[PDB]
Amino acid sequence: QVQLQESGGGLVQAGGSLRLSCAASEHTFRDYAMGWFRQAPGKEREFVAAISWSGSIKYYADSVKGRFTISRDNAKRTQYLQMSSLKPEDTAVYYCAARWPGGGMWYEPPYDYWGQGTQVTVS
Amino acid sequence: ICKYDVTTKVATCEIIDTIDSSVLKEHHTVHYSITLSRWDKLIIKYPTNEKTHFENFFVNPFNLKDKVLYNYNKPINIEHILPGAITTDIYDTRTKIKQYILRIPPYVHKDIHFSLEFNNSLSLTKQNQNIIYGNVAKIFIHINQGYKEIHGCDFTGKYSHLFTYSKKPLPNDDDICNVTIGNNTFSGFACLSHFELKPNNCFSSVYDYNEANKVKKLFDLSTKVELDHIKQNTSGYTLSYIIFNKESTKLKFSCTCSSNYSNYTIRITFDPNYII
Ligand SMILES: *[C@@H]1O[C@H](CO)[C@@H](O[C@@H]2O[C@H](CO)[C@@H](O[C@@H]3O[C@H](CO[C@H]4O[C@H](CO)[C@@H](O)[C@H](O)[C@@H]4O)[C@@H](O)[C@H](O[C@H]4O[C@H](CO)[C@@H](O)[C@H](O)[C@@H]4O)[C@@H]3O)[C@H](O)[C@H]2NC(C)=O)[C@H](O)[C@H]1NC(C)=O
Ligand SMILES: *[C@@H]1O[C@H](CO)[C@@H](O[C@@H]2O[C@H](CO)[C@@H](O)[C@H](O)[C@H]2NC(C)=O)[C@H](O)[C@H]1NC(C)=O
Ligand SMILES: *[C@@H]1O[C@H](CO)[C@@H](O)[C@H](O)[C@H]1NC(C)=O
Repeated sequence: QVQLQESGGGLVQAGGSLRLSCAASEHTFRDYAMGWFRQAPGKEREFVAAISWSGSIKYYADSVKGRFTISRDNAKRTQYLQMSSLKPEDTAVYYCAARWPGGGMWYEPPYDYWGQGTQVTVS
Repeated sequence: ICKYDVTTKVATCEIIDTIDSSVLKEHHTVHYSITLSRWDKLIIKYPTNEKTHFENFFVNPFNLKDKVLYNYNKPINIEHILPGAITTDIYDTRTKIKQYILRIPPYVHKDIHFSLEFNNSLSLTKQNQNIIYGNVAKIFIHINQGYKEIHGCDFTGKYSHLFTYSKKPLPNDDDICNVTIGNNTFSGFACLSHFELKPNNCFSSVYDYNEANKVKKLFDLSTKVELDHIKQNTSGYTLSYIIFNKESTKLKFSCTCSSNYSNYTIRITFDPNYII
């Protein structure tokens, strides 16, 4: 999970969709809980979503609950976030992150490893 | 033979007549291959030195209750490769048989393979002027990935991949871990084996939240529930698992692990209409 890289990100209508992916080439990706954060212009980075290592248990933030979907392919060591019904406030830089479980609930921060981030704009 | 009854999620093997030193057999060594998944049980009835025609029988590994042959090769504690496994190894003094029961945990993180050898090659029976020796049977077991993590509470910090909540225990802790589950969703917990588990053998008895946390047997609340428990595994931990199926009555109960300075409570709410 050392190397995390995002793909996707562009411009959408005020009700369209986009899809982000996060890849890690390391086998130990299998052992980490995966997640997505977003940072808006001049705003504190906020939690978006997370998926467990089994790929069966998901946790979303209230800000995206009902519109965003997270999943993962452990064979390819990838995870994806399907964002639908995008809104002007969803404009932000989206980063993916992984964490080794412990210290409480699996989805709860602090997250350990981070990507570089991909920009998502809508209007 | 080894048979897996897909209805009861139980694999049963009888290794007695196949290795008997009084019967004649074509093959000195026979192999059985069985694949298991989370929550399956493997029940193997095998003999002891006290049964006639098995006087020199032995198991490999010898400590069958705790160990398997990892990768068909080296004898390892099964707790190390199958975190949360539950084994029992009970003797029947009437028939001189032993029964080994292995419960696969409700979630398996890593695909694993191991084997078990029931070796009666040293036992012998005399028929007329001939001396007939016993035989050998090997079981090759394969365990798949476990599909979903347990919506439960690991109070040890050592089962982080098995439970949705896992935290290392510090002194002066007083944590309450809440869980809501529907039908066919596993819950459970893990504690230090020297901590006090209350009520006795949770979930066999629980504090019924609806009746002022009175202690009740779980089966006096539901007969539509399966559970398992181990008081102390080889790593020194206590674990319990629970799952409902086809239960319509709503339930609310809890249990506690307490040391001299810390308390840990798991509180389960079973709602037959809860949607994840
Ligand atoms: C069921 O249980 C029986 C009894 O435990 C097992 O049978 C034993 O199996 C081992 C191998 O697993 C046999 O050992 C082999 O014996 C050979 C030499 O035999 C004699 O050697 C000297 C004389 O040369 C005698 O003093 C001695 O007492 C032996 O009788 C060797 O060829 C083998 O050595 C090779 O393999 C070993 C690995 O095992 C290496 O370390 C060596 O370097 C070398 O490569 C080997 O030692 C043994 O004789 C059997 N005992 C019996 C029949 O009483 C069965 O294997 C088991 N059944 C299964 C698993 O199906
Ligand atoms: C674990 O539980 C016990 C029992 O409730 C706690 O001991 C109580 O501490 C409170 C603190 O206000 C005292 O008022 C009580 O007198 C104590 N209990 C009894 C039965 O007398 C203990 O503190 C808990 N452990 C913690 C918080 O770390
Ligand atoms: C469990 O529920 C109780 C009662 O609402 C609450 O006080 C406690 O903080 C909860 N524990 C959690 C959410 O970990």
